[PDB]
Amino acid sequence: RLFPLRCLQISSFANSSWTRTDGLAWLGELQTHSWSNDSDTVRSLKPWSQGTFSDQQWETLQHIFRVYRSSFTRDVKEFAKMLRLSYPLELQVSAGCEVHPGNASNNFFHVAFQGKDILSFQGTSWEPTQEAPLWVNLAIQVLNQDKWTRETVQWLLNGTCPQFVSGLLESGKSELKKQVKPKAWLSRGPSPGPGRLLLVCHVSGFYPKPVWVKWMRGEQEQQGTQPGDILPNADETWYLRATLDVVAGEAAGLSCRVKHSSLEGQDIVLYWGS
Amino acid sequence: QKVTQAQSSVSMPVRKAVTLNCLYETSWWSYYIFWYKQLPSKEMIFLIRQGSDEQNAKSGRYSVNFKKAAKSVALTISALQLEDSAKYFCALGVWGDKLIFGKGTRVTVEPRSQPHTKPSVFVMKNGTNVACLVKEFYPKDIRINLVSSKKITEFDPAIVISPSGKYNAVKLGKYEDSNSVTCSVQHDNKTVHSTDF
Amino acid sequence: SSNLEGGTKSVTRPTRSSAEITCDLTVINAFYIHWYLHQEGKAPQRLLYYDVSNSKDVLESGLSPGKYYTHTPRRWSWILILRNLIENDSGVYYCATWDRLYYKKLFGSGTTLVVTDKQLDADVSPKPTIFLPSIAETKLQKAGTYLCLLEKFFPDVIKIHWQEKKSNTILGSQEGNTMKTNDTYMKFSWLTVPEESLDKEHRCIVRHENNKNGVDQEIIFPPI
Amino acid sequence: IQRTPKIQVYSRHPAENGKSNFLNCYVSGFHPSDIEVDLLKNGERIEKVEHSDLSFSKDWSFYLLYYTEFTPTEKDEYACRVNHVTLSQPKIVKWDRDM
Ligand SMILES: CCCCCCCC/C=C\CCCCCCCCCCCCCC(=O)N[C@@H](COP(=O)([O-])OCC[N+](C)(C)C)[C@H](O)/C=C\CCCCCCCCCCCCC
Ligand SMILES: *[C@@H]1O[C@H](CO)[C@@H](O[C@@H]2O[C@H](CO)[C@@H](O)[C@H](O)[C@H]2NC(C)=O)[C@H](O)[C@H]1NC(C)=O
Ligand SMILES: *[C@@H]1O[C@H](CO)[C@@H](O[C@@H]2O[C@H](CO)[C@@H](O)[C@H](O)[C@H]2NC(C)=O)[C@H](O)[C@H]1NC(C)=O
Ligand SMILES: *[C@@H]1O[C@H](CO)[C@@H](O)[C@H](O)[C@H]1NC(C)=O
Repeated sequence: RLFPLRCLQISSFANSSWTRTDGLAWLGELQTHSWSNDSDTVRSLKPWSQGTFSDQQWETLQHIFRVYRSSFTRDVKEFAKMLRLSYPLELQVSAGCEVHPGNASNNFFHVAFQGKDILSFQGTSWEPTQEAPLWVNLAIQVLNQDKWTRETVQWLLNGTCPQFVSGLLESGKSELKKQVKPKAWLSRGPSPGPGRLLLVCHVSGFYPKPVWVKWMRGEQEQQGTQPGDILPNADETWYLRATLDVVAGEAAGLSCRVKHSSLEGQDIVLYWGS
Repeated sequence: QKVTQAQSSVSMPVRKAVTLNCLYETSWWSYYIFWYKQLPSKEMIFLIRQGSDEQNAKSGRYSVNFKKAAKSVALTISALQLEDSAKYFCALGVWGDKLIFGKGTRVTVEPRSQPHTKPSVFVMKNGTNVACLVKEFYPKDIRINLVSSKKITEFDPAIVISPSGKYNAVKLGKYEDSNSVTCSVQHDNKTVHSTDF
Repeated sequence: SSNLEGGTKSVTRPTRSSAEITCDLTVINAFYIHWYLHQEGKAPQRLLYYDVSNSKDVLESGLSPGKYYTHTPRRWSWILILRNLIENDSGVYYCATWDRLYYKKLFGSGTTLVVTDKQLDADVSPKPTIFLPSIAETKLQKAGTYLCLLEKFFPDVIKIHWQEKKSNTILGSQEGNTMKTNDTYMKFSWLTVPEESLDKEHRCIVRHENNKNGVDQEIIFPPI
Repeated sequence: IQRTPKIQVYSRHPAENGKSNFLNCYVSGFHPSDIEVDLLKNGERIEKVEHSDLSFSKDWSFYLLYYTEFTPTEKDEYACRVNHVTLSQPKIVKWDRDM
């Protein structure tokens, strides 16, 4: 249960006369903020999304982000003109931090272009990604001439961000520690082959995300369990399906076991009987 | 092969670093020391492992101080949380065999300092049963009494830590005059009555 | 609820009888199942272990043979059986095993064995009593505290949590200590709900060994 | 560097005909962010369809969850339609209740 603060930006530049920047902020697995291009401010998704920041501190960050958005779009379009990059361009920003209790804090600011890392903020300066195109080196040089932006980003990453994470953890402690019980059910699946069965175990509605689901005979875990991806529900719960390829005779006495924090040490066990 | 934990009960505030002592007497060349946590519901949970071969190990907020010559394995928990309050056990054993446990040391994480908040007093009833509820108060020191002349049975008050960092309390009793039982609370050199609300 | 099994349990047995202790532990490839006993104020110690592949019991030195037996009712399921129960057999029994690479030794949830030959009432299930929130509380603090009091039950192992009807969310409740009522025990738990949930029906879920029909008890809390 | 989307369809609750439920279509692992997602009932678009905010994963690929409220019957067929620049042609993946 680690709760990193991830601020994500998705900027698309097509037609040179069409661009959009969208953003969101995640605390762990919960989306805490949304930033749409047609709105002037970042929108809070939770009653505790402001953390322990005062009203003025949050509005200060809002002004910072409006300037950041307009300046980023203009700087990217100027970069496209100075070098030979063809539109459309797909820039992504992943920035944020993680707080160790009482010891240290760490942060990151990674930029991707067409899905590939191109540069990052290290220490006090911009550094290009390993095996980066040659023109990115010219971009680093211009960015490193701007000491005010480097100072502001360093202030945000090393000072503002850890306090924001701490405030969000304290203020939204009730929702982060929330426990929602999953409901599970068994099913049949497309036959793998002749004389065989695909046992399916659905588990849906659990929060938080960590979960354990396996097919098994009593206490022995069937090492052939095929866990799928943990997929999101609209109400911020999760869904997971677990399957097992089995001889029809072996399906007798087999059960699906679910371990989740909401269960208070007990497990949900579903036996193959219907 | 003996394991001894000299400390019995240890208290510490939040966000600090507590240390539990463990002394082992063994003759094996290769062995392992495990630190486990036991919960009030009597559940054992693995925390850390430190064999006789590696250097000092850490995992998250759990670290271990290892000295072979003096046979000392001191567990260190950094930035204690309110859920750290539990009984920590030190065990010695070789792989695939038994563990030799110490008697365990109970660690109680005490809440951070809070401003003095006045209690709030309420009363709920069912038949002879009457309970007094005290919502928000700091410090934890508090006296509670229920006005009655025919008290059948009284039970020790339950004081718990609220999410806000202050304290909740409930005192339950049985009275023949339950329909007219009020509640009085002496906290922070002040007196609060259930009739005040 | 009907598909929940495992977790902390208690088994109450008289003297000169046998006790069954279940194992909720989970294994990948286990050659052995160790059985540990923990008594209050004493260090946990292993009593015996069970060879699964060859179905054998190896007891620690000093223990009389036949006292402890590991039984395999279903495939890859294990139960510890104690014969000739004495008062000193009381305590928490754990099943344990090493993981696949012998990194660590995982322990089960544990079962509290209570061996008493004392006379007890024919009904030692938790008796429920319901306390609606204070009216002054609803008027002033915009909240409501339900109180769920369970009395005259044995043994003292009992679990309480709170939910809402048509909801699987574990609500944040607070509980007092388990206190002694002559030869039985009692525990109470209160739940504070905001103004948005008085209108909902709530549930005090109580798990106890001697619940009627061996099922979790649901205590209703009507809306306000 | 371009990646084609993975599309997974599932219901919030087990399918019981006549009882309300939510149909989810999770589209992930695609690049660039330009995408068209529609939920189909018997081949026709459902009007009230909602989606979470566009996000992306550790590998920088984008993902989106679309969902709608529905009450299934025995004859109704549901599917998820996805269009993307890495696909010259729209993928319709039908919803299996008995997954
Ligand atoms: C960071 C976490 C803090 C807490 C978060 C709270 C809530 C989060 C809310 C919503 C989620 C949205 C997250 C989106 C990401 C946020 C990042 C914020 C950073 C703020 C910095 C403010 C400084 C400022 O605003 N910097 C601007 C100042 O402009 P200026 O012209 O005023 O500068 C003066 C100097 N000069 C000589 C005239 C230029 C700056 O120009 C913009 C953008 C540049 C950013 C560089 C990023 C790396 C380069 C990428 C593009 C080029 C490379 C490829 C080209 C093809
Ligand atoms: C994204 O938002 C920007 C504004 O932040 C829109 O673009 C500007 O819109 C104003 C409207 O008055 C015009 O005057 C500007 O010329 C546009 N300029 C810039 C600098 O981008 C943009 O259209 C939005 N994209 C959408 C809605 O898809
Ligand atoms: C006092 O507690 C009793 C139980 O001791 C409650 O009686 C139950 O009330 C519910 C409805 O709330 C009924 O469905 C049950 O059948 C009742 N049980 C019994 C044994 O009578 C009673 O409601 C409580 N009353 C108050 C005012 O708190
Ligand atoms: C507080 O204590 C002082 C003496 O220490 C006393 O004079 C005063 O009355 C007390 N306050 C009360 C009882 O409210």
